[PDB]
Amino acid sequence: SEVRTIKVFTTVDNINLHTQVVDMSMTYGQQFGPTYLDGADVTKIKPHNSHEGKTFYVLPNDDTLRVEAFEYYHTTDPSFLGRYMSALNHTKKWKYPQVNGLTSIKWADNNCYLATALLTLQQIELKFNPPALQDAYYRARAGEAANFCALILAYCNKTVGELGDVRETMSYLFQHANLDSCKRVLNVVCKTCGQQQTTLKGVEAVMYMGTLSYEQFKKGVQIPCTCGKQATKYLVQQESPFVMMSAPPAQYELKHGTFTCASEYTGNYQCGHYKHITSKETLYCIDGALLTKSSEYKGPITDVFYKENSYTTTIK
Ligand SMILES: CC(=O)NCc1ccc(-c2cccc([C@@H](C)NC(=O)c3cc(NC4CNC4)ccc3C)c2)s1
Ligand SMILES: [Zn+2]
Repeated sequence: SEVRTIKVFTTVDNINLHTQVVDMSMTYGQQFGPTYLDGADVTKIKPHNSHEGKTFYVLPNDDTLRVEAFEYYHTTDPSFLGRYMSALNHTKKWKYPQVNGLTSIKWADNNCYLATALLTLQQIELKFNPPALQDAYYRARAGEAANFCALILAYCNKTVGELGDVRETMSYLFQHANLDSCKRVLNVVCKTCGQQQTTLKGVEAVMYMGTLSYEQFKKGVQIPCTCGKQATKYLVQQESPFVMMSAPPAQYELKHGTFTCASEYTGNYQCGHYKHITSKETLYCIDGALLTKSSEYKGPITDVFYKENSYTTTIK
């Protein structure tokens, strides 16, 4: 029969909108290629009357859109938008309650580790490079974290419903944050082999696997030396706003005011449950929407975060 149209906007970044005219007889797919509205796939759907003036997301099919996409997300992975939108379709349905003055996530689709990562980021000093993470993270801090979670999932190449590692998640995010000015100096000491000194910049300057205790890392930790005689690695100098100390879950006692926040993991490798412990006027345990408060804490801790500016050892 007749040809009806509506006006809509197409975007890759929801910053630069592009006025398009669509035909209400043809599917979005046929006219634009893959097309999303609020993360919902509409490729196979014909325009509705209500669609007038709404913003749709499309894949970058021309060079103008490729520049706009790369500038915003800092990636040229063709699958990225599809994944960002697939995630978003789920993450818009999650509830983000304000818990202890911080945005959490009400438990759903094994998001316990995203919730824990989100509560953590709010407590440490981080500047993201991708304008996509800068923007979503600002809105997350406000209670509006639907997009930030969908982006974490997209960057970390994760499915909705699949349980993630908080330390793997955080590493990925730190790869997309400005940490150029972060600097760590380690000394490794043997009885024979002598004192070797290394310097670590960026992600490797703020992350350590093998001890939870920041104080222990400064005193010294035992490591298997190449020679075969256990050597002592100790921290000589740290320049970072924070440090992340990680180790495989173990009964650990956390004391008020000796740490910033910690990741509790109960259960078995890849199928457990995450809780967030934070240190304020007392110890808070944030379990999605659920909050409890205690003087003391012992439990299976796997990540502890500490605030820092400049530490310099007095050793030697
Ligand atoms: C029987 C008993 O006493 N304890 C059981 C355990 C043995 C080992 C454990 C362990 C070891 C390391 C880390 C942990 C915790 C902190 N991490 C995860 O489980 C983990 C890992 C992955 N994906 C792998 C690819 N990137 C790592 C995905 C999701 C999760 C929750 C856990 S827990
Ligand atoms: Zn040695």
